Amino acid sequence: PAIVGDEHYRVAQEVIRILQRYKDLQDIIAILGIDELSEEDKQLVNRARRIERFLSQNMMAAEQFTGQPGSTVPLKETIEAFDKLTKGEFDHLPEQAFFLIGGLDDLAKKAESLGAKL
Amino acid sequence: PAIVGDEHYRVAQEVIRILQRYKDLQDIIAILGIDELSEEDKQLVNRARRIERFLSQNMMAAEQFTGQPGSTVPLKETIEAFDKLTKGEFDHLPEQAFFLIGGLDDLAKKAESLGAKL
Amino acid sequence: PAIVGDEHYRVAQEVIRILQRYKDLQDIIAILGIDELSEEDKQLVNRARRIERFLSQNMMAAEQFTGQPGSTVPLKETIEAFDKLTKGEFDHLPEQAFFLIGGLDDLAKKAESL
Amino acid sequence: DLNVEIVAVERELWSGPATFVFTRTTAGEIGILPRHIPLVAQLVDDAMVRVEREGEDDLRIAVDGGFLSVTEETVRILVENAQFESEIDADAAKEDAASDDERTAAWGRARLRALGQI
Amino acid sequence: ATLRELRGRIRSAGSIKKITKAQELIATSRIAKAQARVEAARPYAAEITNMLTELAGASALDHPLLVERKQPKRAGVLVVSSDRGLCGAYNANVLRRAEELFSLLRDEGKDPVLYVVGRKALGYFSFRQRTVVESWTGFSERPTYENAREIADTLVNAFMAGADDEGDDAGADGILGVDELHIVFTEFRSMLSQTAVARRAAPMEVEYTLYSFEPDPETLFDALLPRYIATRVYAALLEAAASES
Amino acid sequence: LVSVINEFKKGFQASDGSSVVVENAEALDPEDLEKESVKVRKPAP
Amino acid sequence: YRELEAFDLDAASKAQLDRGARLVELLKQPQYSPLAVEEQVVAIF
Repeated sequence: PAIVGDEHYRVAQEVIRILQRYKDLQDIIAILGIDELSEEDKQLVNRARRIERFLSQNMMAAEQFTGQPGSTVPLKETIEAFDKLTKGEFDHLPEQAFFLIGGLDDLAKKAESLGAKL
Repeated sequence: PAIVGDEHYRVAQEVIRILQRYKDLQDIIAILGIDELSEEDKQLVNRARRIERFLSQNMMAAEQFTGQPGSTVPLKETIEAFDKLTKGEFDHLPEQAFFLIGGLDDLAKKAESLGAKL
Repeated sequence: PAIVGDEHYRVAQEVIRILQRYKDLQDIIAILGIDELSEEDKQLVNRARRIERFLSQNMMAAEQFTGQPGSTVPLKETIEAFDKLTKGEFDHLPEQAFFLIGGLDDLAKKAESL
Repeated sequence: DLNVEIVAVERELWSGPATFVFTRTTAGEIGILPRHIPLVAQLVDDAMVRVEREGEDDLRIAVDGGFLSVTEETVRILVENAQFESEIDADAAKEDAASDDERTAAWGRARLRALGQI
Repeated sequence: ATLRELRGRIRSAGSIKKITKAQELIATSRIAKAQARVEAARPYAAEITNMLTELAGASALDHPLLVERKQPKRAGVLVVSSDRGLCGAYNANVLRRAEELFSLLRDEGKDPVLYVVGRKALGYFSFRQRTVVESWTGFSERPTYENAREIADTLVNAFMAGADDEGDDAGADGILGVDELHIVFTEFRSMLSQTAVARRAAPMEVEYTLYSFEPDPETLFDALLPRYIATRVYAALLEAAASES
Repeated sequence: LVSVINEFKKGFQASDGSSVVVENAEALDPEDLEKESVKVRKPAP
Repeated sequence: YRELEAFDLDAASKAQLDRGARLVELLKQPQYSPLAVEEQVVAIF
């Protein structure tokens, strides 16, 4: 927090906590799936899957492979978007809407293409 | 049986059988929970947890680490207490009542401090 | 198929499929019982039992153990026999008829013997 | 002869030919013969059904939630529940009658009528 | 220490496999039993439906339990879920269907009044801070006609009590009821086709020799309607139990 | 210390607004909903 | 018995489970107590 500010630090720590809790459940999920988890764990698992998709990004150097141009995301936009993800303001969009995109504008556009709304 | 007598041997073997069964069921309890066990196995699991706690004891040399003065338990009292445990006599008491105590009087005192009556 | 041909490969794969399905159903049969099974499952179970019994053969080395001498079944005869078995053409014969025999002629002799 | 079918909600109870079907509908006692007119009636709260075949001992059934439906081809008694005389135990029929609850008292009275105590 | 941990994990996984296989076979037998029970129950349903048809054909279809209410404002949704938890997406699908029904009711200006069967739905709705008027549990594995009768009695009592309710007031009754009854449950179409479905049980829509009705067609119709609703609730419970298995 | 702790608890502002003293899922198509009907073997009125 | 010990069974399986429990109890033996072959035959019988 002393260097990146309190907001950046808090959002990053919440992302890490959610992902760690998701990794801890992988044993149960691998055998039984999310259906046996509690409501809190189910919600956290959905949030963590969306977060892990959203950490991906269409890279600039990846255009030669996929043919899609890369994207740049400002730091403030990244912090705000992941803050919303942790709060749960995108829990209704499909997971694939978060795959290989930039900021929140791309998330909204891809959700619209997939039939959801942001 | 030849050296320690029939009662001591029988009680010790029953304790070992119960604890071995509990070790067998540990993984199932962790993954699928307790309700999926048979009523007999649920009874055995409760018995095993209480036996495991009761095998603990507040030792004199350990006072420096816990602040609780140590206790001593005569062999006859130990045999009788564990014979009662393996028979399900103390299944109504909370398992916490059995943690770091001496004989049966200590068990009654700690259960009373927890509300339960031996 | 490039080595043993199309007919041999098809017959062998059909036999393998039937036996694998029977192995899948074995636990249900053992624990809950055959009667519970559906009619198609029972048909497949009968066919698989017949096939597995017919895979047994009277061996040359078995003469010293049982008076019955051994048999040499030509490969094409085996292929056609197991095609017939997988087509359910001998489901009505008793199971014991398929134990420790040779080709189709032996299967007949043992069937009209019972 | 007419096809008596005593049928409950959970399952079917009894079916077969009969020569006489006596019962107590809400309006009053009714005896159904082979060519009775089509009819729909509500059995009394503690109705009892007596079925008489050609030379066989009558079946006396205590019926709760009974509805009688007679047709030229078949006769049916759709019961919420129904218990035969053989299975009816006299002690329960006596003790549950005239209880605090009207439904249970009616059921006990029906059982007594089936036995014969009324 | 890595090898010892791997051996322990292998033992744990083997025990889990044995338990799950035993559960699968037990569930196969349970499915057989549930199908048998459903088939046993079918004839009574057919007979009572025929009798209700006949009574309707010779009666005045003006029962309060049979006419759409005006300015309706409340619906009674019976969500049927399991008690155990090893079903894969049974409860999840049931609750998604229930949520869809709630959204549909909201679009029509109705406030769902929730009734739940089974503990799993209770946990789901407790997590969502949604009031549950009444819940019944413990019999989802093998429901009997007694439980269906009790559920139908409660639901129909609430529905009728909703007759006098005006606005947020409870009317002359003093009990704020509902203007509709819905049951969300898993229909068992096949060994693979288990579908969560919502069904409006009340009010009932009308679809289009002379029998001797005694004492009169109207009394018989009035007595038969609650038993018809209880029968449909029991059928839903049986089919949901089969779907759960 | 216990008295001070209790006095502090008297006016502690919890996170959820409770003292420490002592969705809109997708709608459903009516056509999906199945209605419980009463069969009538008569011409429509 | 080992296959079925994971366990609502048909008659044959329940009987197999009971027989397996009995046989497992049969092979138990106290220390320093060898049995002559005839006694073993009778016990296994």
